Amino acid sequence: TRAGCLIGAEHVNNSYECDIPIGAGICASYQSIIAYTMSLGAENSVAYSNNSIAIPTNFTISVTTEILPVSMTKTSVDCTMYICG
Amino acid sequence: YTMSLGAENSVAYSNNSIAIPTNFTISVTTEILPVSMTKTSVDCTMYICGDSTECSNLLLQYGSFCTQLNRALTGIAVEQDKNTQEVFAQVKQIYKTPPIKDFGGFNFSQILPDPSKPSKRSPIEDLLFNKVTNGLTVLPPLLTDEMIAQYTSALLAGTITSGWTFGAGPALQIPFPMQMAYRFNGIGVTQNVLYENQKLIANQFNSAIGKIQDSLSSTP
Amino acid sequence: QIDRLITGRLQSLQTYVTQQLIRAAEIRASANLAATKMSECVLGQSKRVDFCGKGYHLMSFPQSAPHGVVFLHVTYVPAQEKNFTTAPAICHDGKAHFPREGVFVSNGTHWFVTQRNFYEPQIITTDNTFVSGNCDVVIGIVNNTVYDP
Amino acid sequence: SALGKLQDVVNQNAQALNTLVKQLSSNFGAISSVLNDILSRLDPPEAEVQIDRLITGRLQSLQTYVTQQLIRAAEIRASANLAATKMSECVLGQSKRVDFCGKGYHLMSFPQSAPHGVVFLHVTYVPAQEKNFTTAPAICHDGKAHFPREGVFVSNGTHWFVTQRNFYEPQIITTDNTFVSGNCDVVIGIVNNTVYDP
Amino acid sequence: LTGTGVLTESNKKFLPFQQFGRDIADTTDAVRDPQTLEILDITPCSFGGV
Ligand SMILES: *[C@@H]1O[C@H](CO)[C@@H](O[C@@H]2O[C@H](CO)[C@@H](O)[C@H](O)[C@H]2NC(C)=O)[C@H](O)[C@H]1NC(C)=O
Ligand SMILES: *[C@@H]1O[C@H](CO)[C@@H](O[C@@H]2O[C@H](CO)[C@@H](O)[C@H](O)[C@H]2NC(C)=O)[C@H](O)[C@H]1NC(C)=O
Ligand SMILES: *[C@@H]1O[C@H](CO)[C@@H](O[C@@H]2O[C@H](CO)[C@@H](O)[C@H](O)[C@H]2NC(C)=O)[C@H](O)[C@H]1NC(C)=O
Ligand SMILES: *[C@@H]1O[C@H](CO)[C@@H](O[C@@H]2O[C@H](CO)[C@@H](O)[C@H](O)[C@H]2NC(C)=O)[C@H](O)[C@H]1NC(C)=O
Ligand SMILES: *[C@@H]1O[C@H](CO)[C@@H](O[C@@H]2O[C@H](CO)[C@@H](O)[C@H](O)[C@H]2NC(C)=O)[C@H](O)[C@H]1NC(C)=O
Ligand SMILES: *[C@@H]1O[C@H](CO)[C@@H](O[C@@H]2O[C@H](CO)[C@@H](O)[C@H](O)[C@H]2NC(C)=O)[C@H](O)[C@H]1NC(C)=O
Ligand SMILES: *[C@@H]1O[C@H](CO)[C@@H](O[C@@H]2O[C@H](CO)[C@@H](O)[C@H](O)[C@H]2NC(C)=O)[C@H](O)[C@H]1NC(C)=O
Ligand SMILES: *[C@@H]1O[C@H](CO)[C@@H](O[C@@H]2O[C@H](CO)[C@@H](O)[C@H](O)[C@H]2NC(C)=O)[C@H](O)[C@H]1NC(C)=O
Ligand SMILES: *[C@@H]1O[C@H](CO)[C@@H](O[C@@H]2O[C@H](CO)[C@@H](O)[C@H](O)[C@H]2NC(C)=O)[C@H](O)[C@H]1NC(C)=O
Ligand SMILES: *[C@@H]1O[C@H](CO)[C@@H](O)[C@H](O)[C@H]1NC(C)=O
Ligand SMILES: *[C@@H]1O[C@H](CO)[C@@H](O)[C@H](O)[C@H]1NC(C)=O
Ligand SMILES: *[C@@H]1O[C@H](CO)[C@@H](O)[C@H](O)[C@H]1NC(C)=O
Repeated sequence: TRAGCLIGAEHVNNSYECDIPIGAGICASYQSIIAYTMSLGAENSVAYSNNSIAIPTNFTISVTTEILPVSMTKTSVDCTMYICG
Repeated sequence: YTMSLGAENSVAYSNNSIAIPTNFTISVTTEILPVSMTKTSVDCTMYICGDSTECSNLLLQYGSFCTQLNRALTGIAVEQDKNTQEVFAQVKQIYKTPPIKDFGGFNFSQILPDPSKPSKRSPIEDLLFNKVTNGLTVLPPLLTDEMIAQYTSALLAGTITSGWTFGAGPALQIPFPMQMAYRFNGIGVTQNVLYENQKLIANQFNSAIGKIQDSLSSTP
Repeated sequence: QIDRLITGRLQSLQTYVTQQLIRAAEIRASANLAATKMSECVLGQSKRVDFCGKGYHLMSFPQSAPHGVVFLHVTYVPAQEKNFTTAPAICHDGKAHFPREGVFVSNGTHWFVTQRNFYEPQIITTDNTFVSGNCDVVIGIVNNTVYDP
Repeated sequence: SALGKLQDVVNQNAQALNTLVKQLSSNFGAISSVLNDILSRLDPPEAEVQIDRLITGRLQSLQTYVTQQLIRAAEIRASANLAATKMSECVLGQSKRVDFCGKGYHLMSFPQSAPHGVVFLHVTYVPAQEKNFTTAPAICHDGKAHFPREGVFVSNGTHWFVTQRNFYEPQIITTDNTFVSGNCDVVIGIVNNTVYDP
Repeated sequence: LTGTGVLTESNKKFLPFQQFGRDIADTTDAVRDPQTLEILDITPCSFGGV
């Protein structure tokens, strides 16, 4: 690889999502350990033309989670007691 | 000298007069934002001591300082890849433009990828890449420049062929002079103004894109 | 002597790692800003002033850069403005008429209604105006006819 | 691994505390890492030197710990300012900002308390089951160009309708949902269709 | 001048008064052999992270 030499992983020609990052587009996964070039996303060719539009006929009410940290543990260290007791 | 903030512009205010625009300029501006740094890793033991075993034996008296430095650098290195992942990988569908570039007079050749170049970059992106010039290791970024260019190509194809619909769900195709009219209505200007003056807006947009390329090529 | 060299090099390495952490925090803040601009200027049209360029934001285009991103903000800038005489409301038949979406303008002799960001004069009708109250309340109301289709 | 962001902060703080406790076991070049052993073994002229080595090692460790604690405090403060912005704009209102309050067109949001954190349940509207239609920018009728007030002209193959943009609801093209601007000679791609007048 | 490295042939033509060679980072990367006046590049011994 461009990151270096990888020993113990079988290089495959298929592209999957990145499980364990190696670097320079190389990722590793377990299925034995395989190494591959990652696949960014599913290909999708938009049917563009100058007089056609796509209009939705239905909808999905989708609820998603977003986790955000707010605070940490309030830690205090007695400097004199830590250094000297 | 004493500097001057700006030129004086006394606005002609009165209680019954208004100023209404009769024309418009399609203006394209550049904004450059850094995303990641060079991922550097330092072998602390080799940096302090090299191959001297007595130095490492004396360095073991100081404890796990080297482990903390390596872990902090590892956290920075994975934070750069997380930053690139959050910036560029906002779509899971790789969109392509149609082979026929009939967008109602709008030209995107300076921002779409060039098929003649092996790096698959746009001319603007190629100019941007041309304008940027002991225990130490440099880890390569997880996303290569080809895949970052592929992500930007997918984003450009989505925003050209599908509007803002691909960012909120499935990519719904729409003609570009209609997409533009929708954007005009988003800023409070009627669709008719866009439709009647579509040739002038396309010419202004192409001229502004060319001025962007000229200004990037002419400013160090 | 090796202990002196060790503590000097360790102090140098701690200084380097500390300033690298500070620069990493700054770059993370800049990258969060860049991801926000990617979401709000490229994947949609933003109403936020000067967030996606100078002027009324139309669209934006992303471009890759070495360790960075370049946003081409395509915006709408008004130009060639013209003076007009304006009024808050039109008094007609003892009723006050207010524009539904535009603004009342006058070129000197005749009164029209136009959209706010572009001069497009139209005849003041009952389709683009609405009625609220009489003419005795609004300060600066003027007398003009309101054509009924 | 759903709650990995809070657990990462908890693990980093616990690991920093464990490293700070572990640094007391190092002698930093002195004869011992225990202060009582030095004070019971040596005269004060050389115990001063040994205690000085222990003091400078432990002080360097404590200053390092306080340095990454301040850096992590800045990061957590930035995350908390972001969380307060999401609480103000997604929960207390409806946000027009794309992907700020979930994927899709944001409808509303719910806050949930979490150990040292917040979880936003973003309820969003996703379009689905899209269908092709043949579209035109304007309708030519009686020598006049008609444009939709809020919707879009669509055609299923034989008949022309106007619909709202985010949901298929075809309606008859009338004068009540269209407005007239100019003739048919200027707009590129204008098509001929009748406009019903109520 | 002592060290550890791989000593390869060098294309750097020294002036006759010069003995060692340094890069930007003040590391000895070129040297002259004292027995036979020839120039040798000193590549550092291969190392990397595991
Ligand atoms: C709208 O019409 C276009 C073209 O008629 C459809 O696009 C084709 O879809 C099929 C089905 O997957 C593909 O095999 C073709 O390659 C597509 N053509 C192009 C040019 O992209 C599209 O699927 C239609 N939309 C809907 C919702 O049915
Ligand atoms: C829009 O999508 C919904 C799914 O969310 C459809 O509702 C389903 O309809 C089928 C058949 O009518 C039922 O068997 C399912 O039980 C329904 N699901 C739910 C959750 O109620 C709905 O029919 C779709 N409408 C259109 C016009 O396509
Ligand atoms: C609208 O009218 C005002 C007032 O007549 C104009 O303001 C004057 O502009 C000239 C030319 O720059 C100045 O010399 C005067 O000092 C201005 N007067 C005031 C009171 O500001 C204004 O230029 C007109 N706008 C347009 C677009 O014609
Ligand atoms: C609005 O401004 C544009 C310029 O942005 C004007 O277009 C110019 O018109 C003149 C004469 O009609 C031509 O000589 C130029 O070549 C045009 N420029 C471009 C870029 O096309 C336009 O005429 C203005 N419209 C109004 C009503 O003032
Ligand atoms: C879109 O823009 C490109 C670039 O401005 C145009 O390509 C130019 O075409 C002319 C004549 O065809 C050549 O003399 C130039 O050398 C071309 N420039 C480049 C950079 O290739 C292109 O014609 C425009 N229109 C379309 C439909 O692509
Ligand atoms: C204000 O605008 C109106 C409408 O454009 C002008 O009225 C027209 O003026 C022309 C020129 O004399 C006449 O040929 C038309 O018959 C008028 N139309 C109507 C309906 O009366 C008016 O002259 C403008 N006023 C100023 C001061 O510019
Ligand atoms: C606008 O119209 C109103 C109503 O016709 C005018 O109000 C009248 O003004 C005259 C003269 O001052 C009075 O004698 C009437 O009693 C008023 N009638 C009412 C109902 O108030 C008003 O003067 C007009 N304004 C302008 C500027 O023409
Ligand atoms: C497009 O939609 C219109 C409206 O539903 C269709 O017109 C109706 O079609 C049905 C089916 O035969 C007839 O029974 C109705 O009488 C029609 N209504 C009118 C007002 O003519 C039309 O058939 C659809 N076209 C296509 C190609 O699907
Ligand atoms: C839409 O209707 C207009 C108006 O009838 C058509 O324009 C006419 O076209 C014929 C032949 O092309 C000419 O002889 C007339 O002089 C035109 N009249 C006008 C006012 O322009 C137009 O062709 C129609 N378009 C379609 C697609 O049916
Ligand atoms: C506007 O100002 C003029 C004097 O400058 C005054 O006569 C007129 O009544 C004012 N109109 C309003 C609505 O304040
Ligand atoms: C759309 O493209 C076709 C050719 O593919 C052309 O005949 C037609 O005029 C175009 N319509 C518009 C509105 O550009
Ligand atoms: C050392 O001896 C070798 C062979 O005897 C000779 O080639 C070389 O030039 C000598 N070096 C000097 C500095 O005399």
